[PDB]
Amino acid sequence: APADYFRILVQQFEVQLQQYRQQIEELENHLATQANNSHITPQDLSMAMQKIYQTFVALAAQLQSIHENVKVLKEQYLGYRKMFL
Amino acid sequence: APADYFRILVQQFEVQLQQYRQQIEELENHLATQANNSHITPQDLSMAMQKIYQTFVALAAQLQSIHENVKVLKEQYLGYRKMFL
Amino acid sequence: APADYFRILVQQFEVQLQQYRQQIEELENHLATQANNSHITPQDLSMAMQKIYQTFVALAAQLQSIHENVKVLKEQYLGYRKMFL
Amino acid sequence: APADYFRILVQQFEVQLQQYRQQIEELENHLATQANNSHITPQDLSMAMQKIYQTFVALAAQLQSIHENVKVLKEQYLGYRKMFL
Repeated sequence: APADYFRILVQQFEVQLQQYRQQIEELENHLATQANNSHITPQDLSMAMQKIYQTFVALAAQLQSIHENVKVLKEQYLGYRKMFL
Repeated sequence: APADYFRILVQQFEVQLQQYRQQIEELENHLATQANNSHITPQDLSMAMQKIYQTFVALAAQLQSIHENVKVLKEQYLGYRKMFL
Repeated sequence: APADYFRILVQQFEVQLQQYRQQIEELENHLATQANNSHITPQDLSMAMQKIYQTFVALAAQLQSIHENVKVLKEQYLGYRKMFL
Repeated sequence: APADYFRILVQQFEVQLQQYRQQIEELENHLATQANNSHITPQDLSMAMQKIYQTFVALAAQLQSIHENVKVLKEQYLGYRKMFL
């Protein structure tokens, strides 16, 4: 600590960004499937866009949590700097 | 004529989702290198999160445009469907 | 029927290429964490390289499998064209 | 230090693996493109496979170059080991 703490926060950011990326990839491939199995439809397009917004809301929650943690770290360092002047 | 338009709307959605995934892939690959040579800093994490939000706001604009186009196609679809029924 | 057979061969190719990507991407994600928070013995670099080669040999077996099927399809196409001329 | 050199070797591996993934992804999107346009053809499948083999041979060359460097590093450590006995 505290570099260990931040190292965990960074590991979390990366891993979350990967999961998200692969959720998007799953969509791209789901469409690539129903592009040569049966031309894509409006219904498909709408549920897809819907899955995009949804999965991003999830990602954003994750990023917000990470943001809170780093903000705490910043406030701690701050206090130290306020004492030292 | 309709199927063609929507075919182009589908092509747009896919290629937009591709570009998006590429930008995110760049971010990740940038953190995987800027963490190997030296150590990622809270500044990097912050700017990365920021670029994610910006990148999604862009993608979202693209998606809304596509959504308007399909909505129009739906308006016409109902234009006929209402007369014949 | 010929178009259908080939259609299946085509989505088999794409999907095999997808899974191949996932295997790689995964290998990279394992390095973007186990090497950015800690160090990594060269023999782990060797293990990764070895997983690359093995994963490719698998992919190549898949590709040759589908290649045989298109080759047969070509032989049939050829038989028809030859009788006709 | 030998850690700096090997650190560069690791950065090379990762970056070459990302590049590789990008070439495969590009080719993988190219098929998604020429699927919604017309229909993927045996010509396409053939050239695509050829692209896979060709791109992997390049990747393997890169990996071989890396392997020789780590090999040298190992022989060096070895020379030290034989002295210490």
